[PDB]
Amino acid sequence: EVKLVESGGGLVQPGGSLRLSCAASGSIFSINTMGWYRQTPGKQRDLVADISSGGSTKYGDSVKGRFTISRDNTKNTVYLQMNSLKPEDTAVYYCYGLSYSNDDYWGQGTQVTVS
Amino acid sequence: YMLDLQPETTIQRTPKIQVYSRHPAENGKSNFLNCYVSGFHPSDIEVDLLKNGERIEKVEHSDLSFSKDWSFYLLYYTEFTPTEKDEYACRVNHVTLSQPKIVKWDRDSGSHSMRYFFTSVSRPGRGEPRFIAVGYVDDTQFVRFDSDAASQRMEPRAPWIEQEGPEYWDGETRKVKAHSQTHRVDLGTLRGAYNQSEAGSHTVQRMYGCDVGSDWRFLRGYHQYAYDGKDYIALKEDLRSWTAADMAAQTTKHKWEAAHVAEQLRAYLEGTCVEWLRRYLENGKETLQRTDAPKTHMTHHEATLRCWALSFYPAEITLTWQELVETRPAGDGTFQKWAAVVVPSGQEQRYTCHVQHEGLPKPLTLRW
Repeated sequence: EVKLVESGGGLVQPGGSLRLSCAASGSIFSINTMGWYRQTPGKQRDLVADISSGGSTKYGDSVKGRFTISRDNTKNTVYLQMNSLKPEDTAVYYCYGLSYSNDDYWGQGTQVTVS
Repeated sequence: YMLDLQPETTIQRTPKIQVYSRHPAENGKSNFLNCYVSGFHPSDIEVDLLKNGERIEKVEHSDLSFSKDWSFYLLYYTEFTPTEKDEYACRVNHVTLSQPKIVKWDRDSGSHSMRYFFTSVSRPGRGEPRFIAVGYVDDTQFVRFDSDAASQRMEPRAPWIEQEGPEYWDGETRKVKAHSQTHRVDLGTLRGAYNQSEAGSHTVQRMYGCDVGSDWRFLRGYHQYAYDGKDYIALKEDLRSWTAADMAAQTTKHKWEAAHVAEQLRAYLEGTCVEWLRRYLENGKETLQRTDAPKTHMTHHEATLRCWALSFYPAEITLTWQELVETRPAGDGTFQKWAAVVVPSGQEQRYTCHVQHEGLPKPLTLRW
Protein backbone atom coordinates (compact mmCIF):
# COMPACT_ATOMS: atom_id res chain seq x y z
CA GLU A 1 0.00 0.00 0.00
CA VAL A 2 2.74 2.43 1.05
CA LYS A 3 6.05 3.01 -0.72
CA LEU A 4 9.13 4.01 1.29
CA VAL A 5 11.94 5.62 -0.72
CA GLU A 6 15.36 5.59 0.96
CA SER A 7 18.57 7.43 0.12
CA GLY A 8 21.75 8.74 1.69
CA GLY A 9 23.81 5.60 2.30
CA GLY A 10 27.30 4.70 1.19
CA LEU A 11 30.91 4.67 2.40
CA VAL A 12 32.49 6.88 5.05
CA GLN A 13 35.74 7.03 7.00
CA PRO A 14 35.80 6.18 10.72
CA GLY A 15 34.62 9.15 12.74
CA GLY A 16 32.68 10.51 9.77
CA SER A 17 28.99 11.19 9.40
CA LEU A 18 26.09 10.43 7.08
CA ARG A 19 22.54 11.72 6.66
CA LEU A 20 19.90 9.13 5.80
CA SER A 21 16.45 10.18 4.61
CA CYS A 22 13.25 8.22 4.10
CA ALA A 23 10.13 9.48 2.32
CA ALA A 24 6.70 7.84 2.59
CA SER A 25 4.21 7.81 -0.27
CA GLY A 26 0.44 7.43 -0.20
CA SER A 27 -1.81 9.42 2.10
CA ILE A 28 -0.11 11.72 4.60
CA PHE A 29 -2.61 10.43 7.21
CA SER A 30 -1.65 6.79 6.56
CA ILE A 31 1.71 6.79 8.39
CA ASN A 32 2.58 7.65 11.99
CA THR A 33 5.87 6.29 13.31
CA MET A 34 8.88 6.18 10.99
CA GLY A 35 12.43 5.12 11.72
CA TRP A 36 15.28 2.76 10.97
CA TYR A 37 16.29 -0.74 11.97
CA ARG A 38 19.66 -2.13 10.94
CA GLN A 39 20.83 -5.59 9.98
CA THR A 40 23.00 -7.43 12.49
CA PRO A 41 25.77 -9.79 11.36
CA GLY A 42 23.37 -12.56 12.35
CA LYS A 43 19.67 -12.99 11.56
CA GLN A 44 17.86 -10.16 13.35
CA ARG A 45 17.65 -6.44 12.62
CA ASP A 46 18.06 -4.03 15.54
CA LEU A 47 16.37 -0.72 16.24
CA VAL A 48 18.39 2.41 15.44
CA ALA A 49 15.88 5.26 15.78
CA ASP A 50 12.24 6.07 15.13
CA ILE A 51 9.94 9.03 15.62
CA SER A 52 6.20 9.57 15.95
CA SER A 53 4.35 12.19 13.93
CA GLY A 54 4.27 14.20 17.17
CA GLY A 55 8.05 14.05 17.53
CA SER A 56 8.47 11.35 20.19
CA THR A 57 11.83 9.65 19.70
CA LYS A 58 13.47 6.44 20.91
CA TYR A 59 17.03 5.33 20.14
CA GLY A 60 18.92 2.07 20.34
CA ASP A 61 21.47 2.04 23.13
CA SER A 62 24.41 1.58 20.75
CA VAL A 63 23.70 4.87 18.94
CA LYS A 64 22.52 7.01 21.88
CA GLY A 65 24.32 10.34 21.83
CA ARG A 66 25.69 9.96 18.29
CA PHE A 67 22.59 9.51 16.12
CA THR A 68 19.70 11.96 15.83
CA ILE A 69 16.36 11.47 14.06
CA SER A 70 14.12 14.29 12.84
CA ARG A 71 10.98 14.74 10.76
CA ASP A 72 9.56 17.23 8.28
CA ASN A 73 6.47 18.99 9.62
CA THR A 74 4.73 18.97 6.23
CA LYS A 75 5.73 15.84 4.32
CA ASN A 76 6.13 12.33 5.75
CA THR A 77 9.93 12.38 5.51
CA VAL A 78 12.42 11.56 8.27
CA TYR A 79 16.15 12.22 8.52
CA LEU A 80 18.83 10.30 10.42
CA GLN A 81 21.99 12.28 11.16
CA MET A 82 24.70 9.72 11.99
CA ASN A 83 27.79 11.20 13.64
CA SER A 84 31.02 9.69 14.98
CA LEU A 85 30.61 6.52 12.95
CA LYS A 86 32.63 3.42 13.80
CA PRO A 87 33.28 0.19 11.87
CA GLU A 88 30.72 -1.65 14.02
CA ASP A 89 28.05 0.63 12.50
CA THR A 90 28.52 -1.17 9.17
CA ALA A 91 25.17 -2.70 8.19
CA VAL A 92 22.15 -2.34 5.92
CA TYR A 93 19.81 0.29 7.36
CA TYR A 94 16.12 -0.38 6.68
CA CYS A 95 13.61 2.45 6.89
CA TYR A 96 10.22 1.49 8.28
CA GLY A 97 6.85 3.01 9.03
CA LEU A 98 3.75 2.11 11.03
CA SER A 99 0.22 2.73 9.85
CA TYR A 100 -2.25 4.17 12.34
CA SER A 101 -3.65 0.61 12.42
CA ASN A 102 -0.23 -0.84 13.39
CA ASP A 103 0.67 -2.16 9.94
CA ASP A 104 4.42 -2.08 9.26
CA TYR A 105 6.01 -1.12 5.94
CA TRP A 106 9.66 -1.74 5.10
CA GLY A 107 12.01 -0.25 2.53
CA GLN A 108 14.68 -1.94 0.46
CA GLY A 109 17.46 -0.76 2.76
CA THR A 110 20.71 1.14 2.22
CA GLN A 111 24.18 -0.26 2.83
CA VAL A 112 26.28 1.89 5.17
CA THR A 113 29.97 1.02 5.44
CA VAL A 114 32.71 2.46 7.67
CA SER A 115 36.26 1.58 6.61
CA TYR B 1 13.94 -18.78 52.52
CA MET B 2 16.90 -19.51 50.25
CA LEU B 3 19.89 -21.78 50.80
CA ASP B 4 21.77 -20.51 53.85
CA LEU B 5 25.06 -22.10 52.75
CA GLN B 6 26.90 -20.49 49.85
CA PRO B 7 26.36 -22.78 46.83
CA GLU B 8 29.33 -24.83 45.69
CA THR B 9 30.97 -23.54 42.52
CA THR B 10 31.73 -25.40 39.29
CA ILE B 11 19.96 -23.80 21.25
CA GLN B 12 17.72 -20.84 20.38
CA ARG B 13 13.95 -20.80 20.89
CA THR B 14 11.59 -18.19 19.42
CA PRO B 15 8.93 -16.51 21.58
CA LYS B 16 5.21 -17.23 21.55
CA ILE B 17 3.17 -14.02 21.76
CA GLN B 18 -0.28 -13.21 23.11
CA VAL B 19 -1.96 -9.79 23.28
CA TYR B 20 -5.04 -9.43 25.45
CA SER B 21 -6.78 -7.42 28.16
CA ARG B 22 -6.98 -8.17 31.88
CA HIS B 23 -10.79 -7.88 31.93
CA PRO B 24 -13.29 -8.06 29.05
CA ALA B 25 -12.97 -4.86 27.06
CA GLU B 26 -15.70 -2.26 27.60
CA ASN B 27 -15.41 1.02 25.69
CA GLY B 28 -14.74 3.78 28.20
CA LYS B 29 -13.87 1.53 31.17
CA SER B 30 -10.34 1.44 32.56
CA ASN B 31 -8.54 -1.82 31.80
CA PHE B 32 -5.07 -3.33 31.32
CA LEU B 33 -3.39 -4.34 28.07
CA ASN B 34 -1.03 -7.32 28.24
CA CYS B 35 1.63 -8.81 25.97
CA TYR B 36 2.72 -12.25 27.20
CA VAL B 37 5.94 -13.51 25.60
CA SER B 38 6.83 -17.08 26.55
CA GLY B 39 9.00 -19.99 25.53
CA PHE B 40 12.01 -18.10 24.18
CA HIS B 41 15.79 -18.40 24.57
CA PRO B 42 18.05 -16.48 25.04
CA SER B 43 16.63 -13.83 27.39
CA ASP B 44 17.38 -10.72 25.32
CA ILE B 45 14.01 -9.51 24.00
CA GLU B 46 12.56 -6.14 22.97
CA VAL B 47 8.83 -5.71 23.59
CA ASP B 48 6.72 -2.66 22.71
CA LEU B 49 3.04 -1.87 23.19
CA LEU B 50 1.62 0.16 20.31
CA LYS B 51 -1.35 2.55 20.15
CA ASN B 52 -2.27 3.69 16.63
CA GLY B 53 1.20 3.16 15.20
CA GLU B 54 2.89 4.82 18.18
CA ARG B 55 4.82 3.53 21.17
CA ILE B 56 3.19 3.55 24.60
CA GLU B 57 5.40 5.48 27.00
CA LYS B 58 4.82 4.00 30.47
CA VAL B 59 4.98 0.22 29.97
CA GLU B 60 5.87 -2.14 32.81
CA HIS B 61 7.00 -5.76 32.74
CA SER B 62 7.27 -8.68 35.14
CA ASP B 63 10.48 -10.12 36.56
CA LEU B 64 12.27 -12.66 34.40
CA SER B 65 11.51 -16.31 35.12
CA PHE B 66 11.69 -19.57 33.20
CA SER B 67 9.85 -22.88 32.90
CA LYS B 68 10.84 -26.54 33.17
CA ASP B 69 12.38 -26.57 29.68
CA TRP B 70 14.45 -23.49 30.73
CA SER B 71 12.65 -21.16 28.28
CA PHE B 72 11.88 -17.69 29.60
CA TYR B 73 8.56 -15.89 29.94
CA LEU B 74 7.62 -12.26 30.55
CA LEU B 75 4.49 -10.13 30.88
CA TYR B 76 4.52 -6.59 29.48
CA TYR B 77 1.49 -4.57 30.54
CA THR B 78 0.13 -1.04 30.76
CA GLU B 79 -3.07 0.69 31.84
CA PHE B 80 -5.40 2.06 29.17
CA THR B 81 -9.03 2.97 28.50
CA PRO B 82 -10.04 1.52 25.12
CA THR B 83 -12.31 3.68 22.96
CA GLU B 84 -13.91 3.29 19.54
CA LYS B 85 -11.17 4.42 17.17
CA ASP B 86 -8.11 3.23 19.11
CA GLU B 87 -6.18 0.22 17.80
CA TYR B 88 -3.56 -1.60 19.88
CA ALA B 89 -0.83 -4.17 19.28
CA CYS B 90 2.45 -5.57 20.59
CA ARG B 91 5.81 -5.70 18.81
CA VAL B 92 8.53 -8.21 19.70
CA ASN B 93 12.13 -8.45 18.51
CA HIS B 94 14.41 -11.39 19.27
CA VAL B 95 17.57 -12.96 17.88
CA THR B 96 15.39 -15.63 16.22
CA LEU B 97 13.40 -13.12 14.12
CA SER B 98 14.37 -11.65 10.75
CA GLN B 99 12.26 -8.58 11.56
CA PRO B 100 10.15 -7.62 14.58
CA LYS B 101 6.80 -9.39 14.84
CA ILE B 102 3.60 -7.39 15.38
CA VAL B 103 0.54 -8.94 17.03
CA LYS B 104 -2.69 -6.96 17.08
CA TRP B 105 -5.19 -6.85 19.94
CA ASP B 106 -8.22 -8.73 18.62
CA ARG B 107 -10.92 -7.08 20.72
CA ASP B 108 -13.53 -9.67 19.71
CA SER B 109 -7.37 -29.52 47.85
CA GLY B 110 -3.99 -29.66 46.13
CA SER B 111 -0.21 -29.75 46.47
CA HIS B 112 1.91 -26.71 47.32
CA SER B 113 5.39 -25.64 46.30
CA MET B 114 8.18 -23.15 46.96
CA ARG B 115 10.50 -22.37 44.05
CA TYR B 116 13.47 -20.07 43.47
CA PHE B 117 14.64 -19.19 39.96
CA PHE B 118 18.04 -17.66 39.21
CA THR B 119 19.31 -16.26 35.90
CA SER B 120 22.76 -14.78 35.27
CA VAL B 121 23.67 -13.31 31.88
CA SER B 122 27.15 -12.15 30.90
CA ARG B 123 27.73 -8.72 29.34
CA PRO B 124 31.15 -8.76 27.65
CA GLY B 125 32.83 -5.42 28.26
CA ARG B 126 29.69 -3.88 29.76
CA GLY B 127 30.24 -4.28 33.51
CA GLU B 128 29.15 -7.04 35.83
CA PRO B 129 26.81 -9.81 34.64
CA ARG B 130 23.07 -9.32 34.93
CA PHE B 131 21.66 -11.28 37.88
CA ILE B 132 17.93 -11.80 38.41
CA ALA B 133 16.27 -13.93 41.09
CA VAL B 134 12.59 -14.51 41.90
CA GLY B 135 10.79 -16.60 44.50
CA TYR B 136 7.45 -18.36 44.04
CA VAL B 137 4.85 -19.94 46.29
CA ASP B 138 2.71 -22.13 44.01
CA ASP B 139 2.03 -19.64 41.15
CA THR B 140 2.41 -16.46 43.25
CA GLN B 141 5.75 -14.64 43.20
CA PHE B 142 6.74 -13.05 46.50
CA VAL B 143 10.41 -11.92 46.32
CA ARG B 144 12.78 -10.61 43.65
CA PHE B 145 16.30 -9.31 43.08
CA ASP B 146 17.71 -7.45 40.07
CA SER B 147 21.37 -6.45 40.10
CA ASP B 148 20.44 -3.49 37.88
CA ALA B 149 17.81 -2.17 40.30
CA ALA B 150 18.56 0.64 42.73
CA SER B 151 18.21 -1.10 46.09
CA GLN B 152 20.62 -4.03 45.66
CA ARG B 153 18.33 -5.77 48.17
CA MET B 154 15.84 -8.61 48.14
CA GLU B 155 12.49 -6.93 47.58
CA PRO B 156 8.94 -8.07 48.41
CA ARG B 157 6.36 -8.76 45.72
CA ALA B 158 3.41 -10.09 47.79
CA PRO B 159 1.57 -8.52 50.74
CA TRP B 160 2.06 -11.34 53.25
CA ILE B 161 5.86 -11.35 52.95
CA GLU B 162 6.14 -7.68 53.95
CA GLN B 163 5.33 -8.81 57.51
CA GLU B 164 8.87 -10.08 57.94
CA GLY B 165 11.34 -7.90 59.79
CA PRO B 166 14.84 -6.63 59.08
CA GLU B 167 16.56 -9.79 60.32
CA TYR B 168 14.77 -11.76 57.59
CA TRP B 169 15.46 -9.23 54.85
CA ASP B 170 19.12 -8.77 55.78
CA GLY B 171 19.67 -12.52 55.64
CA GLU B 172 17.88 -13.03 52.33
CA THR B 173 19.93 -10.20 50.82
CA ARG B 174 23.17 -11.70 52.14
CA LYS B 175 22.12 -15.05 50.68
CA VAL B 176 21.07 -13.77 47.25
CA LYS B 177 24.32 -11.84 46.79
CA ALA B 178 26.13 -15.09 47.62
CA HIS B 179 24.16 -16.85 44.89
CA SER B 180 25.34 -13.98 42.68
CA GLN B 181 29.04 -14.34 43.54
CA THR B 182 28.84 -18.07 42.74
CA HIS B 183 27.15 -17.52 39.39
CA ARG B 184 29.74 -14.89 38.42
CA VAL B 185 32.52 -17.44 38.93
CA ASP B 186 30.70 -20.21 37.07
CA LEU B 187 30.27 -17.98 34.01
CA GLY B 188 34.03 -17.60 33.61
CA THR B 189 34.67 -21.22 34.54
CA LEU B 190 32.12 -22.53 32.05
CA ARG B 191 33.45 -20.19 29.36
CA GLY B 192 36.74 -22.04 29.77
CA ALA B 193 35.14 -25.49 30.00
CA TYR B 194 33.46 -24.86 26.60
CA ASN B 195 36.41 -23.09 24.91
CA GLN B 196 34.45 -19.89 24.30
CA SER B 197 35.99 -16.46 23.78
CA GLU B 198 35.56 -13.63 26.28
CA ALA B 199 33.44 -11.84 23.64
CA GLY B 200 30.12 -13.71 23.58
CA SER B 201 27.12 -13.64 25.90
CA HIS B 202 26.20 -16.67 28.00
CA THR B 203 23.50 -17.64 30.48
CA VAL B 204 23.48 -19.75 33.63
CA GLN B 205 20.16 -20.83 35.16
CA ARG B 206 19.54 -22.37 38.58
CA MET B 207 16.27 -23.69 39.99
CA TYR B 208 15.52 -25.38 43.30
CA GLY B 209 12.55 -25.86 45.59
CA CYS B 210 10.32 -28.37 47.31
CA ASP B 211 6.82 -29.81 46.95
CA VAL B 212 4.38 -30.70 49.73
CA GLY B 213 1.03 -32.46 49.62
CA SER B 214 -2.29 -31.21 50.90
CA ASP B 215 -1.05 -32.32 54.35
CA TRP B 216 2.01 -30.03 54.02
CA ARG B 217 4.34 -33.05 54.21
CA PHE B 218 7.42 -33.13 52.00
CA LEU B 219 6.78 -34.69 48.58
CA ARG B 220 9.56 -33.85 46.09
CA GLY B 221 12.64 -31.66 45.93
CA TYR B 222 14.52 -30.08 43.05
CA HIS B 223 17.90 -28.52 42.33
CA GLN B 224 18.94 -27.96 38.71
CA TYR B 225 21.60 -26.08 36.74
CA ALA B 226 21.66 -25.07 33.08
CA TYR B 227 24.14 -23.35 30.76
CA ASP B 228 22.79 -21.43 27.75
CA GLY B 229 19.46 -23.21 28.10
CA LYS B 230 21.02 -26.70 28.10
CA ASP B 231 21.11 -29.08 31.06
CA TYR B 232 24.46 -29.01 32.88
CA ILE B 233 23.98 -30.76 36.24
CA ALA B 234 20.97 -31.57 38.41
CA LEU B 235 20.16 -33.42 41.62
CA LYS B 236 18.33 -36.68 40.99
CA GLU B 237 14.80 -37.27 42.28
CA ASP B 238 16.17 -39.01 45.40
CA LEU B 239 18.33 -36.00 46.41
CA ARG B 240 21.30 -38.31 47.03
CA SER B 241 23.20 -38.26 43.71
CA TRP B 242 23.75 -36.07 40.66
CA THR B 243 22.96 -36.26 36.95
CA ALA B 244 25.73 -34.91 34.71
CA ALA B 245 24.75 -33.86 31.20
CA ASP B 246 27.98 -34.03 29.16
CA MET B 247 31.71 -34.65 29.54
CA ALA B 248 32.46 -31.15 30.85
CA ALA B 249 30.04 -31.49 33.77
CA GLN B 250 31.46 -34.77 35.10
CA THR B 251 34.43 -32.93 36.60
CA THR B 252 31.97 -30.91 38.70
CA LYS B 253 29.89 -33.99 39.56
CA HIS B 254 33.02 -35.61 41.00
CA LYS B 255 34.11 -32.47 42.87
CA TRP B 256 30.63 -32.25 44.42
CA GLU B 257 30.36 -35.96 45.26
CA ALA B 258 33.83 -35.61 46.80
CA ALA B 259 32.64 -32.66 48.92
CA HIS B 260 29.29 -34.29 49.84
CA VAL B 261 27.34 -31.27 48.63
CA ALA B 262 24.14 -33.27 48.12
CA GLU B 263 23.75 -33.87 51.87
CA GLN B 264 23.54 -30.16 52.73
CA LEU B 265 21.06 -29.59 49.89
CA ARG B 266 18.87 -32.55 50.89
CA ALA B 267 18.64 -31.22 54.44
CA TYR B 268 17.52 -27.83 53.12
CA LEU B 269 15.07 -29.29 50.60
CA GLU B 270 13.58 -31.80 53.05
CA GLY B 271 13.50 -29.53 56.10
CA THR B 272 14.14 -25.80 55.84
CA CYS B 273 12.37 -25.50 52.49
CA VAL B 274 9.32 -27.32 53.88
CA GLU B 275 9.29 -25.39 57.15
CA TRP B 276 9.25 -21.96 55.51
CA LEU B 277 6.76 -23.01 52.83
CA ARG B 278 4.45 -23.85 55.73
CA ARG B 279 5.01 -20.45 57.33
CA TYR B 280 4.32 -18.68 54.03
CA LEU B 281 1.09 -20.60 53.42
CA GLU B 282 -0.15 -19.58 56.86
CA ASN B 283 0.97 -15.94 56.73
CA GLY B 284 -0.63 -15.28 53.36
CA LYS B 285 -3.44 -17.79 53.69
CA GLU B 286 -6.00 -15.21 52.55
CA THR B 287 -4.13 -15.36 49.21
CA LEU B 288 -2.24 -18.63 48.73
CA GLN B 289 -4.93 -21.00 50.06
CA ARG B 290 -7.76 -19.62 47.92
CA THR B 291 -9.13 -21.26 44.77
CA ASP B 292 -10.75 -19.15 42.04
CA ALA B 293 -12.88 -21.32 39.76
CA PRO B 294 -12.63 -20.50 36.03
CA LYS B 295 -15.45 -18.42 34.59
CA THR B 296 -16.02 -20.62 31.53
CA HIS B 297 -17.53 -19.85 28.13
CA MET B 298 -17.45 -20.98 24.50
CA THR B 299 -16.76 -19.14 21.24
CA HIS B 300 -17.55 -20.15 17.66
CA HIS B 301 -16.85 -25.31 4.75
CA GLU B 302 -15.26 -25.55 8.20
CA ALA B 303 -15.76 -23.56 11.40
CA THR B 304 -13.81 -23.02 14.62
CA LEU B 305 -14.87 -23.89 18.18
CA ARG B 306 -13.04 -22.21 21.08
CA CYS B 307 -13.43 -22.95 24.79
CA TRP B 308 -12.50 -20.10 27.13
CA ALA B 309 -11.43 -20.09 30.80
CA LEU B 310 -10.82 -16.83 32.64
CA SER B 311 -9.90 -15.53 36.09
CA PHE B 312 -8.92 -18.88 37.62
CA TYR B 313 -6.31 -19.74 40.25
CA PRO B 314 -4.08 -21.70 40.43
CA ALA B 315 -2.87 -21.89 36.83
CA GLU B 316 -3.01 -25.70 36.64
CA ILE B 317 -5.91 -26.55 34.33
CA THR B 318 -6.78 -28.95 31.50
CA LEU B 319 -8.90 -28.07 28.46
CA THR B 320 -9.40 -31.05 26.15
CA TRP B 321 -11.66 -31.82 23.20
CA GLN B 322 -13.58 -35.02 22.48
CA GLU B 323 -4.92 -25.74 19.09
CA LEU B 324 -4.05 -25.24 22.77
CA VAL B 325 -2.56 -21.85 23.64
CA GLU B 326 -0.29 -21.48 26.66
CA THR B 327 -1.87 -20.42 29.94
CA ARG B 328 -1.28 -16.71 30.47
CA PRO B 329 -1.28 -14.30 33.42
CA ALA B 330 -4.15 -11.87 33.74
CA GLY B 331 -1.87 -9.51 35.66
CA ASP B 332 -3.91 -9.43 38.88
CA GLY B 333 -2.95 -12.90 40.14
CA THR B 334 -5.40 -14.87 37.98
CA PHE B 335 -4.90 -16.68 34.67
CA GLN B 336 -6.67 -17.38 31.38
CA LYS B 337 -6.63 -20.07 28.69
CA TRP B 338 -8.49 -21.31 25.63
CA ALA B 339 -8.38 -24.31 23.29
CA ALA B 340 -9.58 -24.64 19.69
CA VAL B 341 -10.73 -27.34 17.28
CA VAL B 342 -11.77 -27.21 13.62
CA VAL B 343 -15.13 -28.62 12.55
CA PRO B 344 -17.14 -29.00 9.33
CA SER B 345 -20.10 -26.64 9.72
CA GLY B 346 -23.17 -28.48 10.96
CA GLN B 347 -21.55 -31.19 13.09
CA GLU B 348 -20.86 -28.90 16.06
CA GLN B 349 -23.02 -30.85 18.53
CA ARG B 350 -20.94 -34.06 18.40
CA TYR B 351 -18.03 -32.27 20.12
CA THR B 352 -17.47 -31.36 23.77
CA CYS B 353 -14.96 -29.33 25.79
CA HIS B 354 -13.82 -30.76 29.14
CA VAL B 355 -12.29 -28.60 31.89
CA GLN B 356 -10.41 -30.18 34.80
CA HIS B 357 -9.45 -27.50 37.33
CA GLU B 358 -8.49 -27.71 41.00
CA GLY B 359 -11.26 -25.33 42.09
CA LEU B 360 -14.24 -26.94 40.38
CA PRO B 361 -16.44 -29.45 42.26
CA LYS B 362 -16.33 -31.84 39.29
CA PRO B 363 -15.28 -31.66 35.62
CA LEU B 364 -17.39 -29.49 33.32
CA THR B 365 -18.40 -30.60 29.81
CA LEU B 366 -19.24 -27.89 27.27
CA ARG B 367 -20.82 -28.27 23.83
CA TRP B 368 -22.83 -26.18 21.38
